[PDB]
Amino acid sequence: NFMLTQPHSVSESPGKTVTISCTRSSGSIASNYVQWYQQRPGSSPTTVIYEDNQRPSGVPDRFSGSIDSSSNSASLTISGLKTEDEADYYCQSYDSSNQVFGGGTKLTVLGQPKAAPSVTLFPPSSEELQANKATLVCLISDFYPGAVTVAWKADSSPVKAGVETTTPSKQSNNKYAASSYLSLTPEQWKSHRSYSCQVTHEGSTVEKTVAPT
Amino acid sequence: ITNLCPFGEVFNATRFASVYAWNRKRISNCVADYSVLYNSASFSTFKCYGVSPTKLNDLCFTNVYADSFVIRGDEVRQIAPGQTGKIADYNYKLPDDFTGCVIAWNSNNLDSKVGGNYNYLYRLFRKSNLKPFERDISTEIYQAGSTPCNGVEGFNCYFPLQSYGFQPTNGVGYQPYRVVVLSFELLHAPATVCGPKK
Amino acid sequence: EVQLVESGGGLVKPGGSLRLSCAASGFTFSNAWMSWVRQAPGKGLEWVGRIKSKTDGGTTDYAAPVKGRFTISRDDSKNTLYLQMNSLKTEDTAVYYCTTGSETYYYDSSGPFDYWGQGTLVTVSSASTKGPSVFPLAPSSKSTSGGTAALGCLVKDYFPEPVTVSWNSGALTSGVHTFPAVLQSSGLYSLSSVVTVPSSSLGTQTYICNVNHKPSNTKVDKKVEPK
Amino acid sequence: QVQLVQSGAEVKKPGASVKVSCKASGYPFTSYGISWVRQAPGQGLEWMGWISTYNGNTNYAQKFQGRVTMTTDTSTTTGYMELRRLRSDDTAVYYCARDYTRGAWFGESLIGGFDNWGQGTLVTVSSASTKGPSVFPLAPSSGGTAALGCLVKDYFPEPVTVSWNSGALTSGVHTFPAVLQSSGLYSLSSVVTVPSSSLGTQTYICNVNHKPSNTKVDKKVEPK
Amino acid sequence: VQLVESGGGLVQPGGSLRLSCAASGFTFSSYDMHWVRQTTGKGLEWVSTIGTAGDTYYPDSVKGRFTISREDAKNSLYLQMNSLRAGDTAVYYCARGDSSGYYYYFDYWGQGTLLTVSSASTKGPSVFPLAPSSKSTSGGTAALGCLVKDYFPEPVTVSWNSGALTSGVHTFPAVLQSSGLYSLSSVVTVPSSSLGTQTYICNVNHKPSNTKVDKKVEPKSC
Amino acid sequence: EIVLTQSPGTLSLSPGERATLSCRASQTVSSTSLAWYQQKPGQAPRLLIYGASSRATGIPDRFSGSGSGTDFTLTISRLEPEDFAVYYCQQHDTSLTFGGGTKVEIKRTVAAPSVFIFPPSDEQLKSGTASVVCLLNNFYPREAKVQWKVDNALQSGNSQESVTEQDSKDSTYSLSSTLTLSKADYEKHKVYACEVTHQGLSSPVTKSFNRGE
Amino acid sequence: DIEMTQSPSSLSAAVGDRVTITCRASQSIGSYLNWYQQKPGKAPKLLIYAASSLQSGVPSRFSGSGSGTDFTLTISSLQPEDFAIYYCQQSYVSPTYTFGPGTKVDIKRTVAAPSVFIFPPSDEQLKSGTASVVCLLNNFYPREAKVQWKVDNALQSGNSQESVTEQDSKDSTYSLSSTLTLSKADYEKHKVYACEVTHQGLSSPVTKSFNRGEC
Ligand SMILES: *[C@@H]1O[C@H](CO)[C@@H](O)[C@H](O)[C@H]1NC(C)=O
Repeated sequence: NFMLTQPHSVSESPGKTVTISCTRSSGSIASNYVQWYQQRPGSSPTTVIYEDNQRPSGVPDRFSGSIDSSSNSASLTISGLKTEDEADYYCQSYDSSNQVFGGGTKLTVLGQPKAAPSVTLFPPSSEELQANKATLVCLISDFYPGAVTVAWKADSSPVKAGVETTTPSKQSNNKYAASSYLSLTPEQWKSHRSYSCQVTHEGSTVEKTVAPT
Repeated sequence: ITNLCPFGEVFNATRFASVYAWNRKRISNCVADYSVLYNSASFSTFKCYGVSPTKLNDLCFTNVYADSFVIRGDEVRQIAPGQTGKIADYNYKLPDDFTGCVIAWNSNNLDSKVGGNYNYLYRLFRKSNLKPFERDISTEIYQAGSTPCNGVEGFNCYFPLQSYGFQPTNGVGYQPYRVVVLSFELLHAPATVCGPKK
Repeated sequence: EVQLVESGGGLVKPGGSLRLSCAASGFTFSNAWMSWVRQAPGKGLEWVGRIKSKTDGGTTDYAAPVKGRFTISRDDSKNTLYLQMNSLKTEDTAVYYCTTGSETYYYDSSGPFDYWGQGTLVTVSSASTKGPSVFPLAPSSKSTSGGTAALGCLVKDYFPEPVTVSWNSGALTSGVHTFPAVLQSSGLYSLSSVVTVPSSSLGTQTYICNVNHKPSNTKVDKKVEPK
Repeated sequence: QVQLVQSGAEVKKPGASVKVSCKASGYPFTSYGISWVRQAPGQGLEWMGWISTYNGNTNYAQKFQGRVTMTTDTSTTTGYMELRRLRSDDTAVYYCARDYTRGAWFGESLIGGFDNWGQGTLVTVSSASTKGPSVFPLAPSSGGTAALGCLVKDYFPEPVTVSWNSGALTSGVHTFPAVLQSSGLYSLSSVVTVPSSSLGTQTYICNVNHKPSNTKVDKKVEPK
Repeated sequence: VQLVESGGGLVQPGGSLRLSCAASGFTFSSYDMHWVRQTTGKGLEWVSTIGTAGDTYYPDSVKGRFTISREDAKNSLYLQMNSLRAGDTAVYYCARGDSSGYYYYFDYWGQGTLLTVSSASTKGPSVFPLAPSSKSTSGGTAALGCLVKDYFPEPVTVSWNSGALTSGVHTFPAVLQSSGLYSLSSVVTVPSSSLGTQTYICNVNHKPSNTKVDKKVEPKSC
Repeated sequence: EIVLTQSPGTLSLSPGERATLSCRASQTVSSTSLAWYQQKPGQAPRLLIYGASSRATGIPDRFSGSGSGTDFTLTISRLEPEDFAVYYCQQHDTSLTFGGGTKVEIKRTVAAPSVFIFPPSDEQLKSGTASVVCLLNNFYPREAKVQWKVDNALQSGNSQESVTEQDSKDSTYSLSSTLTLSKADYEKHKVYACEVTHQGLSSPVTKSFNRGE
Repeated sequence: DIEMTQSPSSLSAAVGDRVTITCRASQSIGSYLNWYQQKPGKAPKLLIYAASSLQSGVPSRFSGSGSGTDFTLTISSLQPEDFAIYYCQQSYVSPTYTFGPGTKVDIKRTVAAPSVFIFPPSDEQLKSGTASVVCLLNNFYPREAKVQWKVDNALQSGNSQESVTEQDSKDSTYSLSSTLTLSKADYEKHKVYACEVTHQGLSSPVTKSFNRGEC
């Protein structure tokens, strides 16, 4: 019946405080109870607020809900920010005949140690060249923050065709990983003396190079 | 002559009022038995204000008012002197000097229903709190913002009443409770309502 | 203690049909309202529909994009929830969770969503299943035969997700990393697994990656030798 | 302890009136309503209405509007139901009952019912005049067990009473409920199963009495 | 008007007991009656009321665990007590209820009876004379007393010469000893010239063991 | 009004069996506003149940009310021999209405009617009226088909039937079918018969006479 | 459900002082406020009902006032017998009648030196193998006294326990018992038994002593 409007993302340093809003599009926010949920990547959600400002047993008091009738909005205030708060947050409420979620708010903790990428590069395999293909495989790991650029070379020329490259993903050790794949023909791999994978991170650059051997 | 006070016709009533439109039954010129009110197995709440419950048999009153309505178990704690919250503030206010008793029981078996009992209402908004025993039954669209509502709903313009979601599966606090409030009056007039003369 | 487990979900074509099931445990399933909630890739939570308790009248409510297309039902005898899904679309591509809350906090056949399962993936695409090619990423024949080397497997041109990879039939776990897949312009996925190993072992130890693509039943053991 | 006691039976012609009483006892009169119900012979309960013992307020079923008038005296603690403009479809057993379906003070719906009832008052409405039964033998004829009887015809009002052999014969006896004939007069039969071996040696006699007319007819029943 | 409590003593955790209160010098059946308790440090708690109309009242600390009753034909009040916890250890008073119109109050209280909820056994005291001597004497006055030792639980009670001596009497609060048993002393200052002419006896009473000891304290001549 | 259908109208159960009587409303009745009544043979009715479920004072615990909305049920956990009676439901949700009623009767074994026939007495014929009686003596169940035939012509309109209550000894019924004619219409014909069909009979038992033999 | 508070918690005043005690209800209770007096080992006595109405046979020096949230008990001139804990009680909300935590009134006496006495064990206790040596500080003020047991002039520790009275209702002094306890064998291993008292009413620590067998 109604919809719930959230800010797409919010971002703040450890030990500070953030607020996430949840604006009801139609009818009073206070008509029915508003809940909030926490979801970490590769996990199901969990209740963090119920009934506007109640907490389920085991949730830290750091997390607190509220309602403003003026801006027709629920809110979730999160205080003393911790590395574990790095999660996606949702509000939900209901009508007698439908349950309604908010669009989501991505939380990130602006203050964790910088880490340069561990980079590895593999050449096309004999089996893949016998299958009349070639893939240069560049693997990028253990970096923070989770933002990198990757730029291939054929001896010195910047390669742009045949490149397929991942948006980075968070590893088990809070750092990030990414994959980059330069597709070639078996002859392109051998017309050049060498191919390199260059990775740029916080302005610094890390390189591996390989040749037909 | 010595007609009994009709407390049965408020406790034993089939259907109760919505709390925004609370019912008031006036009682006069009768002999009261309070024995029906003692040792009550069904009453989740029996509390008295300005009188001892024992002493109801010892006393006489000019009028007695039996007010009656349904609310949640959670909200019965608002039906008292010096209370605030949506029910105390916008539906049924008792004064701070109240002489009377407040009585309540769970009624999930009378007032919940398959497909829900959305028929019991509460006032969600008012421009001020209620005065004690003020009864507001206005259905005027509550203006919450700077923009006039011109009598219709929309952005910051909401219906002033909300239905209770009395589904049978409601948790104990969230179930309907029947509430009866016995206001005891004493005035200049001969005290028409007395306990048992024996 | 409370546990929810979804079943069904996979690759299906537009206009097609599926049925999801969810087994429930550790609470009064009879007393519970139950709802399905779905999550589209890289996006938020959408409520699909609700079924109230038998005690409430057992009726079902539905969101706008799925009404007259999906149907929720329950077998209380098997403490099981269902979602029938017909006339499927690209937009129905999501992880589907079964959900409810604690009996303590119920109002209007609703409350907090305290309880979620694992979630089953539904992929609605005109594309058919494609099994991967598995190629050995041989250790770079330099270093020195006293240090560390790295070797791997390329799992290439497959659809849909997921791929699973292990080393030496599960006997090699330390120093193993398996990277997120790239979704290629071709609509196919390519993924890499890598492990760090003693150089001095490369002439005497057998290194094998084991690959498992359940959407095709493609299972491939690939030996990773030196050059 | 609680009791309701109603007026005795009344016979009436059409157009006339009847005033059934309901003397209440053993409860606080002015705390409960009085509901009134009637039952036509051999069928169900027709509700007539309700009255407050406290404030005289009434409710009547549509069928009785402008014919019924209920009243309560609080001094003798007695309810009454007066019914005027009588006719054949007013022939019924009328009951009063102590009411907890509606409040006597505030006239609102209650969790309860018609809890204590009166013994009932039979009222019969007919053009017919008091007549004793024409008694006719139902003769047996010619293996081991036979049956014989008396037709007890064209009497008004109810009832007749019939023994066999001055009460000495009771086993195997059946008396049937009376049928009202189109003539406005009642008719029934009394019958008895008897040993055939002793048909021509035992005396059989039906002992008809019609208390409303003081008619007595001991009709002998033999073969022909 | 008087009220007198009885049935106080030692009870085991999870256990049960019935307190009793006798009323005198008023028409008992005309008045509301109450039980109120005092823990050593947690203040005063109302625990039950019984009115004149068979009407009974309890707080949720007590609901279903205790049960109040009156025998008007015996001018007497009771509290049945079940599922007794360490935290029910208190002095239990009975009190009369009365009211100046609307304004309700507890106009008369009894002396209280002590209930101890602990997993121990009761023991009667030993009573030893603290005999008066020159070492007990100053300015025409002498101190004498009774040491009441090694009992459990409280209360011990002491009076002198059947209660006929109360001036100059000091009875000390009980010391819990390292043995888990209690001890106290009762002492009295008397004229030193009264010794050997007057007799002095400490009348000791311990309800939790039914021990009563009338210990004569003989004077020393030195 | 709200109309109350009871079913079945007659309910044949054994002594000691559990009686279960249906009352069903044309609308959803307030669960606070339904009542049930017992009417024993030759007595005024007594309240059994109020508020759909609460038994009245002095009603034995074998009686119980149940159900809600449209569908309500009176359980008698055991039929004691005193409970072979008529039962009514009632509502005061909307105006006040009684149910059609349900008789409970002793579930007997089948019993064949001892069929007898009786001509009009000459004392009756002198008056200008003639009554012919057919007696179905000591039978069960109640349902029998009594065809009056006169010179092979089937009779209708000119007959009335009367039936006993269930006999206190053998728990069986008995029935008097009665044909009535003028003296002239009785004398117009020769052969008089009642054909009885009933469950206890392997074929219809006809009893007959010739007028004047 | 109307928690009740009192101020001050504890008070010390002279004989003659106007002592004023306050009570606050967590809700308005109109005039439904009662006041009680309790003394050590006694039944609470009702002093005041309806915030101000004095109970029958209460000294007219007791008075009470206030309405709504805030209430007073005033003793117009404190007397030695007024040593007590004073409690307020709401009578507005029933049956759950709530009491305030109380206010103790100690008497600020003038100094009194302890009349100090020592007792040997009884011959009965010594036959039961035990020796409780008792020391009595009778009618002293203030309550702060240091007692010291000595045996053959050797300082004693851990083998003595003490009990002090509450304040006296007439002279407003205190008394203190100190009790050394020994085995018959430890009692018989020594000659001299002494109790030394240090108190601000004594120009120097006062010893009382006996020789084991003197009397
Ligand atoms: C209402 O009536 C019932 C009987 O139907 C009776 O038991 C009860 O005492 C009454 N209750 C009150 C509070 O009057």
